[PDB]
This record gives sequence, C-alpha cells and structure tokens, in this order.
Amino acid sequence: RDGVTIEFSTNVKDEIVLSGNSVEDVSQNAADLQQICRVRNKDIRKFLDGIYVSHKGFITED
Amino acid sequence: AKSLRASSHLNAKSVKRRGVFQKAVDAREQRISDKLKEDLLKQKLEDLKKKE
Amino acid sequence: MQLSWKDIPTVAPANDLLDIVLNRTQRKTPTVIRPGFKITRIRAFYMRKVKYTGEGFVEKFEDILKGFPNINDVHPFHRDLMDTLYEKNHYKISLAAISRAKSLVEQVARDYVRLLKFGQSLFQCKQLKRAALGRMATIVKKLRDPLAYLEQVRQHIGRLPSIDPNTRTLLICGYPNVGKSSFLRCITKSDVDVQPYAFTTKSLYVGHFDYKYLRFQAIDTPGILMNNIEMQSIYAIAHLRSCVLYFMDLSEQCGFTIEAQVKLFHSIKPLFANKSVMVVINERAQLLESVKEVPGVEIMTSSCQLEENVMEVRNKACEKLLASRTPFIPESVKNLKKYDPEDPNRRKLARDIEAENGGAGVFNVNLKDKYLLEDDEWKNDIMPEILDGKNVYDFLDPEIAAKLQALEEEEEKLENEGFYN
Amino acid sequence: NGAQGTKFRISLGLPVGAIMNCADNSGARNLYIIAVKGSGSRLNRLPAASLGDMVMATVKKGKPELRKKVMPAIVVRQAKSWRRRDGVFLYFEDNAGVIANPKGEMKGSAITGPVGKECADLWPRVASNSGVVV
Amino acid sequence: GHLGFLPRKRAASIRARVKAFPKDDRSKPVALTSFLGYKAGMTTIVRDLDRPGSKFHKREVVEAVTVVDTPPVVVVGVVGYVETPRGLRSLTTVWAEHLSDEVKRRFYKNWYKSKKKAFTKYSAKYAQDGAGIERELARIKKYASVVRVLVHTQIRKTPLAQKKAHLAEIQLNGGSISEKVDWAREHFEKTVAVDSVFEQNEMIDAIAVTKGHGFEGVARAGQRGYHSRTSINHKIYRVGKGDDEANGATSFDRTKKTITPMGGFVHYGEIKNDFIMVKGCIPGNRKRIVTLRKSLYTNTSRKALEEVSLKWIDTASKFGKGRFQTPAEKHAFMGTLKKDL
Amino acid sequence: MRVRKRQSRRTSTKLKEGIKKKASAHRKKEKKMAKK
Amino acid sequence: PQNDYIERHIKQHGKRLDHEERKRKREARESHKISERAQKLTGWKGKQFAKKRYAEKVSMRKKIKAHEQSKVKRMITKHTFVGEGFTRRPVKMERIIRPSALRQKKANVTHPELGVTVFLPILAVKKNPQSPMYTQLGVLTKGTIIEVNVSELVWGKYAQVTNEPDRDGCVNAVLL
RNA sequence: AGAACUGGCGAUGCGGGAUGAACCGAACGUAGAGUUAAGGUGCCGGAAUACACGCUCAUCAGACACCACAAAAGGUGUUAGUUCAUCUAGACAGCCGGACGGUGGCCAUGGAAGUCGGAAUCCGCUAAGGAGUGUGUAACAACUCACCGGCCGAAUGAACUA
RNA sequence: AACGAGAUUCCCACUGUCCCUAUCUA
RNA sequence: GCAGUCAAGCGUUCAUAGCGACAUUGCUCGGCUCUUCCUAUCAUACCGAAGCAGAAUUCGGUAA
Repeated sequence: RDGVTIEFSTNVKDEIVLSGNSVEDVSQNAADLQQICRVRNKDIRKFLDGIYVSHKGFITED
Repeated sequence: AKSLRASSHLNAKSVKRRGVFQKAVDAREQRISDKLKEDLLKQKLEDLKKKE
Repeated sequence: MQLSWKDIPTVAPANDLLDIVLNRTQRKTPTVIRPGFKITRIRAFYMRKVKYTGEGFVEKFEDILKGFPNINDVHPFHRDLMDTLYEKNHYKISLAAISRAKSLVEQVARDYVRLLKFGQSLFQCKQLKRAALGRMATIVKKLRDPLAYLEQVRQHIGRLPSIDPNTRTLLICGYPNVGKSSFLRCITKSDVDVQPYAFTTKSLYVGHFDYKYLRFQAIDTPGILMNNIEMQSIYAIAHLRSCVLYFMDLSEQCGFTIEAQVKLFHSIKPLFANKSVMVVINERAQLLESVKEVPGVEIMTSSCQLEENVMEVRNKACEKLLASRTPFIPESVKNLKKYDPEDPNRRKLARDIEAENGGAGVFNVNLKDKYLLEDDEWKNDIMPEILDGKNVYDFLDPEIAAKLQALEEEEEKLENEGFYN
Repeated sequence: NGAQGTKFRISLGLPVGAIMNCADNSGARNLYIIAVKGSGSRLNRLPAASLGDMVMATVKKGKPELRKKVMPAIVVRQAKSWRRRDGVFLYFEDNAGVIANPKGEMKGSAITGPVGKECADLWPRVASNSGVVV
Repeated sequence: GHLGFLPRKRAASIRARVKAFPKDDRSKPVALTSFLGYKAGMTTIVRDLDRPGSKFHKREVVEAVTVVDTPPVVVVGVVGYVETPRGLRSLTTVWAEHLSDEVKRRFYKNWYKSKKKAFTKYSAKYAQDGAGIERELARIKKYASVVRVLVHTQIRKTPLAQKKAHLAEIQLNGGSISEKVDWAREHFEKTVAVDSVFEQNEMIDAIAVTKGHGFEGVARAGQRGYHSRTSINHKIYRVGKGDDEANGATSFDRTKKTITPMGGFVHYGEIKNDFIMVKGCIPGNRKRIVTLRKSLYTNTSRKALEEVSLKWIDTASKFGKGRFQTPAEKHAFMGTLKKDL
Repeated sequence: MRVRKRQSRRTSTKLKEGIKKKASAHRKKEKKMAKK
Repeated sequence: PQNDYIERHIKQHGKRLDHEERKRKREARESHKISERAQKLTGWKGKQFAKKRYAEKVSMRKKIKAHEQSKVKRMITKHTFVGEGFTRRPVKMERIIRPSALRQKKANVTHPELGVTVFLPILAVKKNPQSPMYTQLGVLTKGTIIEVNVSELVWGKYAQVTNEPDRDGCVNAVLL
C-alpha cells in the first residue's frame, strides 16, 4: 500500500517489519501477508507453517 | 474440475501473461509492423517506376 | 481384519445421529402433499418416509457394527490388548446395544408400514408416521452412553500402533525409566521421551530396523513394577513370538533398587521362560549371577552415549532371533568420479539444465548438439529425406559420385551406338 | 491403473457383446466382453472398446481354470481401421485381447501374433510379453 | 441444441461482418487487426512435433489444413467513430478519390445498364488543393475515439467469375489516433499485403457464413446452414507468395511446386497470389469469402507459442484419388504414353 | 445470484372470505370456552 | 501415528503462533454471531436454532437456580383385540372383516399408585363406550375398560385406555 | 353437528370494496342545481406530496381483514414501561495489587497438591479470599475470576411487560 | 420314433434390430 | 403416545377451584421418450467443524 515501508529485522531470524502512518495501510497489509499463506486442506494442529503478526506497536517508543 | 471461469486459474493465467507469454506477441507485432513499413517502400518504388 | 484399524466411519453422539438421519429423510424424500389427493398417494407418501428413515438408521448402525474389529475373532494378542486398554465386557455391551438397536429400528419400520396401509385420513396417516420416526428417535436417545464410548474407542484405536505377530520381534523391557527409551532412540527413527520420572511412556511404541536384509521390529514398553498400562507390557511379552531385552541401571539413577529388579525378573520369569532372554546392563556383583541362574539368559555391559555397543546389542539380538573370458569396462568409467548430490563442484545434469532453462514440460530437449559429427557447423541438421516421389534415404550411400561416373561411362557406351534417334 | 502416460483417441471397434480371440498362452482361446473400464456415457450407446483399453471380459472357449471369474482384458488386436500419427490408416485380421490382473501385470508368458503399437506403448508389461509389435 | 446460436436463421449477406475487435494499446505501432480473403481449399500436411510433455515430442504428426486464397487487400477509405452513451456513431467517412472498377461495381446491383457515374462529383470535390478533404480529415483526427479502415479485395486476381469486390471495415490497434488517420493518408489507392498483417505461428479467428443446406426437418424443423459463424484459435501454418515459385516446398521436401493440387482445387481454380494456410477447418465452403481477425487477446499457451516446422505439403489430386504430387511425377512413374510418342 | 421466488401479497377472495369464516369460528369457540 | 502424535507435537512445537488470538477473538465474536444467526437462518434452520437456543436457556436456568438453592444449605379400520377362540367365533358377525395387522395383544399399562409401567397382555375387552357393537368386536378406542393379565405381577385387574391406537403405535392404559 | 329467531340473495338496478353470488353504502319516472353515504385525496384517479404528535429500515418490509394460521419462542434490532437492586461511607467499565495459612483435608493410585473422579465440604485469619471459577503440568507450579482493596468520578445493574 | 410351417430353451451361422446412422432410386 | 417428575406464569384474590412449554423417567398400476422448472444437492467449485499425521473420510455452510 501507498504509505507502508518494509524492512527486515537485523540480528533476529525470520522477521519482517511493516511500518508507516495509517493504521489501515499497515494492518491490512499485515492481514494480506498472512492470508496468502493459508494451510490448505491440512491440519491446523500439525502444520505450524505460516507468517504471523508477532507484535503490534509504534515506531517511536516512549 | 476447475471451470473455464474459475477465479484461481484466471489469476494463474495473468501470472503467465505478464511474462514470456506477452513478450513473444510483442516481438511478433514489431516484425509484422516492420514488414508493413517495408510494404510502403516497394509501392513507392513502383510509384517512381511510372515517375521515371 | 489385520494389524491396525484406522478405517472406521465416525460415531455420532446419538443426538447428532438423530439430526443426520431425520434431516436426510426431510431433504431426500418428497415433502409436500395436499389432503385433497387420493388416499393411495397419501399412504405411499408416508410409507416411503417411514421406510427411508428405517434404512437411514440401519445404514448408520451397520457401519458401526461392521467397522469395529470383532474382538474375540481377530488374534489372541489383539483380543487381550483391547481387553487391557478398554473394558472388554463394556466393549461387547456397547456393540450389543447397537446390534439390539438396529433390530429394534427394523422392527419399528416393518410395524408402522404394515399399520400404515389402513390409514383413512391424512391426519391419521401423519400421526402414524410421526409415531414411527419418534419411536426410532427414542431408541437412538437411549444410545447416548454407548456411542459416546464408541467415539472415544474409535479415536484411540485409530491411533494404535501396528505390530506384526509373525515378523521377527524383540521386546524392550526393564524398570520404568531405566534408560531403554535411549536404546530405541539410538537404534531407529522413533521419538520416545527420556523424561526423568516413572511412567513417561503410556503404551507400546514400535521401532523398525533392517539387518541382514530383513524386517525387524523392536517394541518399547512402559514397564513393570497391576495396571492397564502395566498389563499391556506383560501381555506383549506373553503373546508375541519374541526375545525380551530386560534393561538394568547399575547406577544411582532410576530411583529404584537393583535388588527390586532382581525380585521382579525372577517373579515375571515364568511367562518369558520360553522366549530366550537377553539382559543388558546400562555379594553385590554376586547377585547379578543370581539373575544368571535362569536357564536362558545373557549379560552385556553397554553405554548409550557411544554408538558402537548399542549396535552390538542389536547384532547379538538378531543372531539369537535367526536361530530361534574377460568383461569389457571402458577406462573412461573407471577414472570417473562418483555423483555427490550435495557437492558445489560437479557436472550439471539435464535435470538441472531444464530448471535453469525453466520448467519441466516447457523445455524442448535439443536432440542436436549431442551427436558426433566431422563438422559441428552442420550440427543443425536439415536433411531433405524426400525429393520428387522418391525418398532420399533409399538413394543414399557413400561413393555415389564414383558410382554415378560408372553410369556416365554407361551413358557414352550407349550414346554413339544410336539408341537415341 | 497400470496404463503408462497419456492415452489418445483411436476409433472404437469392440462393443459390449463382442467375441475376440485370446492371444496369450494362458489357456483361453476366445474372450467375451461384458464391460469397458473408463468409457463415456450417452443415452442408449453401448460401451465400446478399442485397441489398448482394459475391458472386463469372460472366457467362453478355453480352460476351466481361466473361467469361473470375470477378469480384466487388454485388447491387442482391433481389425477396425484406426489412424496413426504417421499418415497411414491401418487394421488387423481379427479381434484379439490378452488377460491380466487389475495392476496391468500379465498372466501368460508370451503373446502370439502382432501387438498394436499404441497398446504396447500404453501397457509396458504387454510389450514385455510381446513377440511381434505392429 | 445450443441455445446461443439462435435465431437459427439465414444471414444478412455472404460477407459476414466481424462483431468484435482486438482491444487497443496506445503505445503499439500501427497495424491492421483483421484481414479478408476467399476460402477455397483443403490439404494434408506432415510435421515433426516439438511439443514437450506430449506423447508426440520429437515424433511426426499428419494433419488437415485449409488454404484460404488472400489477394493483397487494397485500402480505399477510412472511418472515424465517436464514443457515445448510445454506442458508437460514424460521423465521417473519407474515400480514395480514384477507386477501381471492382468497387464502383459493388455500388450497383445491375452493372452493365448504368452510366457508371459513381464517385464523379466526389472526385471533382477533391479537384483542388484538397481544402475539404483535409477539413474532413481534421474532423476525424479531432474527434473519433476509434478509426477503422475501408478496404476491398482483389477479385480479378482470384479465379472467381464474380468480378465484384467486397467492401470491409478494419480497425487499427496502433496508438495515437493521429497515426491512425495519417497511416490511412499514406495508404489511399495503395494495397496491403497479407504478411504485413499475419505471420507463421500466429493464432487467428476466421469468420464465415456457414455452408447453406436449405430447408430441414425443442429440436425444431426449418433452416439448416447459411449462418454467420465465428471460430477462434486456428493456427497459421504458412503465409505464401504468388510470384515465388516453390510455395509447396518445405525445408524437407524442397521440390519446386505450388501448394495448388494437380488440376487445381475442386469447384475452384488454382492459386495465383498470396494465401494463408490455416490449420484445421475454417467454416463455409470453397469460393466463400472469409474474414480473418486476430485472437482478440493474448492467447498464449504452448498451442500458440510453438514453432511450426512444416515437413511436406500434399499437392496430390483432390478431384479423384491422390497418387502423384507433380505432373512430372505422373509421367515419370507412368513412362511415356500414346499421344506423347 | 439466482433470485428465488417471491411470495404474493395478493389475497385471493377465497382466502379473504375463508379468513372471515375461520375468525368467526374462533369467536364461537372462545365464547363457549369462557363459560367453563 | 504411534500413540499421541499431535499431543507430543504440541508438547514439542506448540499449537500455532496465532492460536490463542484466533480462539479468544472467535469466542468474543460468538456473542455477535449468535445474534447474526438468529436474525438470518430462514426456514427450518431458524426453527431448529430457536428450539436449541430455548433448550440452552432452560438448562442454564436449572444450573443457576440449583446453585442458588444449594447456596442456603364392511371392514373395521380401528385397532381391536380378539380372544384366542378366533377360529370360528363370528356367529353374529357375517361380513365384519378385522385384519391381522390391526390386532394388538399387549397393552402398555401404567400403574397409578406406583409410577411403574408393566407391558402386559390383554385378556378381555369389557366396556367400550360410543358403541355396544364395539364391545362385541373388541375395539380399543379411548375410554375402553380392558382386562389385564397379572402373570408377571396390591393390584387392580382392570385398566382404562387413554390413547387412540389408530393414531399412535401401542395401546396405553391406566389401572383402576 | 341439531333447533329457534333474525337479516341477505332471491322478482333489484346504482355508488364503493382494483376484480366478484352472499362485504360496506343505498325509497330506480324524465331532467337541472346543491349536499352527502361507503370508500377515499402521490400518479394512474375525481379529491391535501394537508397539518400535528409519535413508532418502524425489513438479504425480496408494510399497506391485511372478529388482531385468525403457522405463534410458543429465539435476536448483542429499536423505542417505551414495571418490579426489585446498587450509588460521592464512591455506582458500572477499566487496568494495578492482594487473592492467605490448617492444607499436599480423607479415601482413591503409578502419578491427582482446588481444577480425572467418590462423599461430606469444616476451622482459623482478615479488607477479603470457595476442601476452589475455568486454562494449565504426568504430578506440582503459573495465570484466571468471585471476594476485597488502590487511583477513576455519576450514574448504573438485574428480572419481566408492551 | 419320425413328425406337424405345434410351442419353448439352448448351441452354431447370418443379418442395419441396434450401437448409429449414412447414401441412392422409385 | 400414555402416566408421572420438575414448573415461566396465569387461575375472579391466589400456587392447595385447576391449566401448564423445553426437558426428563418409566417397556417398546408400471414404464418408454422429450421439454421446461424447483432445491429439500449425489457429483463437480469454494469454505467451516472433526484424533483432521499423509491418504482416505464423516458431519455441516454457500451454491441449481
């Protein structure tokens, strides 16, 4: 989306960071990124594979 | 069986159409338009046959 | 049938079972009739519904009865194994209740159809149909307990291991948490926990391995101290054509006295007396020779941290279980190396060629560039093959120029003679 | 089951109720078709087999060992004019088929006469028990 | 039957008009989108098949192709259409000032009785510095969202005894409407070749009025045939040339022969000009005018991407049975005859 | 989607008058049931 | 497939990363989706949903109330009985056809003073109201007093029927 | 379903109920004018897209009618009520913390410490904490709420009826 | 026991009855 | 279905003039061929639940 910037987390394995201004842009893009990776016609319990929003937060922490 | 209008197959074919599948047609079109441009010059030479 | 049973149609919990069979008779049969029709069509309507619900419940009940293994008719190991894991009397009580209920439903359907050919109004006929399917519902409502049991047994028998009582087996025994979990962990690919407490394992885990070109199966056990988990082990020792590998911990570990292992070995001695026992050690030393007083025993000292002696125990176990003109080779092949799949430096096969060129079914293999010629400029072969009614290959030979000139001599020998005038 | 790779359309010459000869040295001399495995479905149309199609067929004239049981049969000779991709239309002298298990493995040890090119391509073990191809 | 192909009635004319056109890209060079000829012919080809994944990869396949005769189409006008809430609307057509005898024939039903006074005042309308023609061409370039080319066929170069050519309308899928109308300006009275529209390995959709069978007897009785049908995805196997001998020659056969069979096609003449050898069977019969459009869209599968390597062209006698490719091979096999010597 | 059949709001004269007879029937029942 | 192939997998690899977020949000959605189903679901599914939801309310009333209370501390088309002397009994019943399907022999009788139901055979049809013909035919319409066999076993020998056996399956009687 | 008495139709046109055997109006010579009945006043359609207070949003609303059938209900639709409750000794919501020792109560049993289950289900200490509300571990632990307490500052809660 | 254009069933041969229609003539 | 167990309330006050829902406990004329339509769908399409390891399957939703 126009206004969301993607960088990878250095020194932490298997992490993608989504950052911008609008809540809709960042969060809908996060939702899109995990709904393309649907485990299809299989287990939920057995197949862990997928992308997941580990942390929702702010750019500048105070 | 997946239909002719099955959404996933239409999207997979759109993945095709942005690759090799259009590029070959966009080279063929240039070769066709080239020979079309070549067809003007021959007829213009047969204009200059009478103009001679 | 044979070793395992995963293939069983599921067991509905007697409330949902009603919601399956009764809804299907509402959806699959015609549902709309006027009171103003002929009595014959009203009769035939409700008869068709009572009968169809009859076949409905019977179909679901027959699936349960034929699906579950006939406990006392399978195999002595499995007859007793299911008897240990499940209350065998209750397992036969439950299936007896289904066999009873199916005959009940059959009786109900056969009753109300016979009673239905005498209905005089649509109301009377409706009351009789409602009576029939309601009666069937009452029968199925009386089955809320055995079907709840049958779903749990279906789930837990569906996950049970498949031991073969006719293949070469070897039981792995000892006190709970001796270190026999580490043995099967380091002999085969089977994930068994070595968690530091008594009853970590709760059932018979199986591990397959191959030695001397043969299929072997080593059966891990929970252990003997009586419980359903405990008696599972003992009956596995008793009914399997096997050798038993009783494991001992000559250390501070396990949390049990070695003398208690001696007492237990000599107590359980009668039922493994026929099985040719191996004992593996993972006044005081003299009481190991008290264990040696058994007719068929052998003692071995091993460590699970090293991978050689664990293999040697297997070797002796399998050995116990069995007793119970010149060719033409080109030097271009002899000098050639082996194909290592995880090597960064080797030749690229056609498999990797088609991947690099893209796709499996999209790449066309060039038959050219792979054949040997005098000039590789003429590699891209055209080869006419046909010229004017006569194919080229029939005319094609070496020395055709000299052969043509021979025919040219045969021209001039007929040229001057005067055949062409 | 058993058939190797894709299968392309050739003309249908052997409907249900057709007696073909038997070609292997198993014991049977003839074969009566009762059903064709993997056929289309029209109204009133009989199931029609062709060369290299597994049919369900019974022995009519042969050894009693091969009878008592309806078994799969792969047609090796057609005698109706089918087309090859190499120009020509061809046909054989008689209708013949060979008996096999559902897996596509042959019971007999040798097949007499010519075996069709298409049939020997599709079924590998028929070509293993073949004397003549084409 | 198929309820889409209704009403199952006789068409408006033998020349069926093309219902839809390929889209438009406004960066592509100016090129024609549909072509017309005269379907007459059918013949057999063998080729080696480079279709990977198939049971016939690096094998040889025999197949039936059709020969449409396509003389070089001649441009005699241009039409401009405005985009309306009512569809399209032709606001201005412009012609070529001096048109053939064939098209002035198309404007009359009875040709011989007329004074042949068709475009006399229109050609006299041109007769100056232009002034009004350039005014109407400005009118087209200013407005008119799509621009279609008026063409006609070279009927005399075809062996047909009709003498009367067909007018048509062909849109342009070359961007900038300026370049459309100015391509037309560069092409008045001029002709357009076949291979300047098509080439080998190109999918087309040949449209034709389908072979009339007359009266016939919910599965209803009435008319069978003479319907305007569009058939899509017929691969062009060969584009040919009239002046060039050895059109029947392949990379393999290489004998100097024309694709025309011995004694020509049945009910139709030879070929004396450009042709398209299209795979399969195009609707209509022989002597029938077909209009060849191109694909509508990017239709690339491996049935559209593969290169055709033609191996041999059957030019044996269709009238009778086929035994000889050339006349030369008939009297080579035969020996010499009675009236010869 | 395939839009399914809509119920009518036209009450036929047989329905409307039959409604009145059924209503007056409910009255005669209610007057009797009031006495008990 | 060994024994607990998914439980060990949980006890070594976990459920999912979002398994707790999906579950918690779903249970929080169910408060809406009960109401979203109740205002949709046309037809039979609406009637079944209403019946199940009414049941799920009465059961909850019982849980809460019990907790609050434990807080403190011509042929006949009617069903008949025919006595065992049937073979040549009809002297006065010339053409009164009674089919064998409509003959119910054991009435499902309940005991009034002790709430136990004993399924016992009928011995004699005594007094059917509506018709004194029916007393002689053995018709078992509502209100018929019948004799009950007490072979299986304070008891009363007679029972009055309460159902209409032409409509339902069995004959249901209450002792006097 | 049976009587009685009563209207209507029948031998009766006309206004209305879109339409019509029994529904609402209606004392038929031929005309003119005025006023009305039942029904109506968006347009078809003659007559107010009047006025006034309200209620309703319907994934095929409703205009319908002794308010009669599916009809007892379900609904985190919405508006009115009624009866009990809390509340500036601080209501509901919200996080922050305590949420205790007898005590791992007895049998149970491999392991069951409140939370697999069988029975009482008691004491003390407080501001308040159940031989324990669910999640959880093999068993514990850890978290949770019900019960309090800390900031926060006005309304809120439950059960019914329309 | 042959029969009689008696009837039925089976075995062998034959055919557009059919799969599946296609064409020609009157 | 019959009888009982609860039992929101209403009974002319109101539980001891009585009715009473969901549960629950007692034993027990047929058939050949075509056209169109309906969904209460067997298959094909996409989903949800299920000890759903994979495969296979069971129930359920949208869907003509």
